[PDB]
Amino acid sequence: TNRSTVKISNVPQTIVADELLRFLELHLGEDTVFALARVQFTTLEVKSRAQLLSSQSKLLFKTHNLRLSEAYDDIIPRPVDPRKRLDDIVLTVGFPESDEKRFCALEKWDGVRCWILTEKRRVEFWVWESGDCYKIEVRFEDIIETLSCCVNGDASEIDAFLLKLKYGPKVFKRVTVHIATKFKSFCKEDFDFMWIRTTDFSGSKSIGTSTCFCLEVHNGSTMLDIFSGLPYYREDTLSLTYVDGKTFASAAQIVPLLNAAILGLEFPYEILFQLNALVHAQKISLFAASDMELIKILRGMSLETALVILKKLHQQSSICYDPVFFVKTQMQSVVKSAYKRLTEQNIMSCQRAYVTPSKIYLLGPELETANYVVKNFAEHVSDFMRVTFVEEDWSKLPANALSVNSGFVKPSRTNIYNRVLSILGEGITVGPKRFEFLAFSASQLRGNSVWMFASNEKVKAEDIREWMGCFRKIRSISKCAARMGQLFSASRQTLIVRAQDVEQIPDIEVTTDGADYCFSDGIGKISLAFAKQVAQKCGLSHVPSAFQIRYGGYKGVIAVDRSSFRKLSLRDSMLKFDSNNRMLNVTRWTESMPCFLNREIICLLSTLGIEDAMFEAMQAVHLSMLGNMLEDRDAALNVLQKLSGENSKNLLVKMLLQGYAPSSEPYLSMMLRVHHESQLSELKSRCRILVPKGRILIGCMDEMGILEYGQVYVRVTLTKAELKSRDQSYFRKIDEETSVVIGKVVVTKNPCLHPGDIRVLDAIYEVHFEEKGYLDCIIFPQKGERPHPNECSGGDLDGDQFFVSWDEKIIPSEMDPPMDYAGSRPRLMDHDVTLEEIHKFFVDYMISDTLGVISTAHLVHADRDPEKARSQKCLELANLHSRAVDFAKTGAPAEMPYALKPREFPDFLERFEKPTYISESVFGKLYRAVKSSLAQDTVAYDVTLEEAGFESFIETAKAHRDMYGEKLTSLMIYYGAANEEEILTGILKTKEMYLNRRYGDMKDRITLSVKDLHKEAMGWFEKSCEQQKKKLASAWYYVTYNPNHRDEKLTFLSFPWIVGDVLLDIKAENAQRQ
Ligand SMILES: [Mg+2]
Repeated sequence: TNRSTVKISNVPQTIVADELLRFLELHLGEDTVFALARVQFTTLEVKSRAQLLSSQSKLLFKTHNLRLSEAYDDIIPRPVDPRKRLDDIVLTVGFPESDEKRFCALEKWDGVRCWILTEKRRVEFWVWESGDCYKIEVRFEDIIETLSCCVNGDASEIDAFLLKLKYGPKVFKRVTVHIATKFKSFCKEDFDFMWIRTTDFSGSKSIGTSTCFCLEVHNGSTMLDIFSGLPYYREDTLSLTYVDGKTFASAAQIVPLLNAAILGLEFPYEILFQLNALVHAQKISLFAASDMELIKILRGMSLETALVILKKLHQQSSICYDPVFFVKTQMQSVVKSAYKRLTEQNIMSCQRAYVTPSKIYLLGPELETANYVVKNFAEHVSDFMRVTFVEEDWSKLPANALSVNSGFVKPSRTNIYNRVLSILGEGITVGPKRFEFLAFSASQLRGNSVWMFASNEKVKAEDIREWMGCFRKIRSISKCAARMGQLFSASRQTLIVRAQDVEQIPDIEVTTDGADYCFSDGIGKISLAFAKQVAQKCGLSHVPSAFQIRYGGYKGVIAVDRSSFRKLSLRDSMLKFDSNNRMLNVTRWTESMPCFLNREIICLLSTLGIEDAMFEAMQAVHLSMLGNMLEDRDAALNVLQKLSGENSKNLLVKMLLQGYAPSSEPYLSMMLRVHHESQLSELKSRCRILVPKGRILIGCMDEMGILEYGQVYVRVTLTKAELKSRDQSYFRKIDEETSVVIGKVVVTKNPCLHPGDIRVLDAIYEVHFEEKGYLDCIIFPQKGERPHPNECSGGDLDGDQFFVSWDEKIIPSEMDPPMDYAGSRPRLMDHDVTLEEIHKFFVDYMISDTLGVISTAHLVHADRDPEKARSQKCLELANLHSRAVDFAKTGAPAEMPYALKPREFPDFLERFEKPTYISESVFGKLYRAVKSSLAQDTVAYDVTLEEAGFESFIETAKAHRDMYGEKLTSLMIYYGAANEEEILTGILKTKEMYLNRRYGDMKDRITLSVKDLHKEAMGWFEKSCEQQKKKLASAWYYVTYNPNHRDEKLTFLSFPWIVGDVLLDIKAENAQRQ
């Protein structure tokens, strides 16, 4: 259980490893030590002797006794069991070749060293091909099936062991250190060198192509090993014969899992995009689809039937070894909106890919939200391809994989980085279509994902870059990335603006304290008429006070000024790039966003001097709200409406506002329980402890010079809770639904890492409120020593959302001096920017450590210091986070030093695979309070007679369930695993990747949204419309099918919910008569 490694107690600084072994000779057996305050022994049997002798205190060195402390991690991972460290055995890789018994031996390796580590979920194979020792770490979770095979004749039936893998292994390499090996405080088996993640070492590239591992164990008496530790072991044995897999060798490092060029004119959009996807998903083996018989059969029939049958094949769980038989069964005995829907529903049928470190995993055409480039190029939607780089497990690609990071002396990019660069340059070659790099978005860059486009005959892969307005005369990499990503972020197209309508005004600057500072970085002003026009254009009945635009090549948030008459009044400080597209791209406007704390904000507030036990009251209110949602109607407009982003448009809001209790309708109860679990998990992970007073407002300013330094104007549309109890010491009446904050206000940005970004400004009143009309927006001052948005980390008014809360409970008494926040030098290079440069920028971001790890390092280092956030390590982490944020402007990757690495994590963070310590120091009580809170009927008549009491008896709901309920079941079988019949962006219990949740939920959300819309489209098509005999009849039929016939083989509970708006409206109308 200790892996033969025991941590030592306090030791003298002049401890000698060599003398320790000689002393250990007089203390234990001969050569019983494996590595050398931690000491690792050769066997676990002598550990008990060592542990017992430690209590006797016999060992001593230089008048300082040494004790065996609690068990820690092994110095070098070797399995305690001698028989678990198999040595000098043979490994083969391939696929079962359509028969479960013919292993396609892609490559044979002899001398493989197998280490079946049991305490840690990992299986290690060491391959010494050529002169490099390349480790193969299978990992327990990867294994989908382990089998005892019979490679030889019937004698010695258990002669080989076969491991069916799904995600593929992690391949490493050994590099010389050329440094001293002792360093006082020491292995004995020459375990030098380090593991750098590397692409497949096989020339034929078998490891990528292969989906199974067969181990040729010398003896069959290894039943003790290869057991329930190795997942999915069935006692049934199978006789395995080897074949020749030389026809599957591929020398192209790109896409090492695709077929060959043995196809005449087969359509790739319906076969190659599906057959290869099936191979990657392991529904059919590579030979099962590369055989000429299946290819010819698939070419035989039309593309629609082929796509349907291949989708049905993908719906299967286990491997379909003989797809020819399946296709014959579903074709001979077949029993037998639009592609250009981007302009109508903005949903893409993207051919997303997952380029792992040593493989390719296409996920077929999955429906997702569209974007501007494909919105225009919808004629060639099948040609686009979203390529995401992952880590052989669909998780975030570690910075250790793409770079050595930390004694290294100089960062040397690993072979995975070169593979990423080559696969970006040469491109993905899926048959006839060869996908080339086009561009990426900012969030797309965060997602480790790239957009690729193939050189089509009508449109070339280079012409799209010409159309998008990038890579023509761009001088810096940062502005090239900004231009590439500006038109990819989700934005809606407003009205077109005249070129002469925009009227530039001088940028407001102060230039004090040495560093140059600009007050209005991205603050423009709209005329009232144009503001109204863009209000209808966006879809708002009122006039928002500020709009975050992307009009032209200039990005920023532009307010509404009733005094000015200029149409747009563009700013010169908005300098991003130059473009001729004079169309406003409004992304977000000013909402009264309900406020919610983050862990970094809590840490900074506690550091500044806010009582730690004072946040616990706000979380107590939060958990009182959360615990009374499955039993009380108070959740109707308190949890779903406020804590979750659901607005009044949600069906649950309708059916709770005027409907029954949370425990009445089983569908309502299940949805509210889903929300309960989601909110509890969020609060436990991300301490979104809602502050009732205060909001996250969009940073703006008033161009009229009244507001002074330390003064802010904040107007908020009061919530219902604040409307019921208004007129406090912090609010001042302005209208029936609005009030201006008068008390102290604390302001910080969303990251809020460095202690001092917390600026407790003064909220004041201006007589010119009717002159300006600023609403739901934080008005920063125009004059002063330093711009207030610059104080909040390195923020600026480019559309930033600034934290505000008026509670004296959490307001600091004092400020800490903020950082300089020096601007990023553009560094306009003469060499222009090429595709290779932006590819290098992408790979450099791959190397750069993400903001999440820096934030969690700051949090972990902030709980064990006399000063919570003012610690020196916290300051270095804050500066490094500033550098990482500025990386989008300066091509300098952010590598976190190993000194700031979190060696052990608190219990608030569920980092189970790491040392864990209780965090009773600083806001650690929040996690355990959340844990304590967490660890504490026929309705057919009501659904039908109270809303559609007329006897419909349409009975079309049975047919709908036969096609829409079956569709929901198929959609759930595609990705879901639980009984969530109406997921609606619900968090599935299974988390294969995690680390991707938004992308993973989007696949479930978009499919559920489309299916409900498809059911609504099916419902509308089946509806004959007055809609009394059609809509009410359909609602009543759905209610009868779901609620009255729940015992039937449907188990939907949500088919009436798709049309639930009509049912709820009818119930509300008929509440008078009942
Ligand atoms: Mg910004």
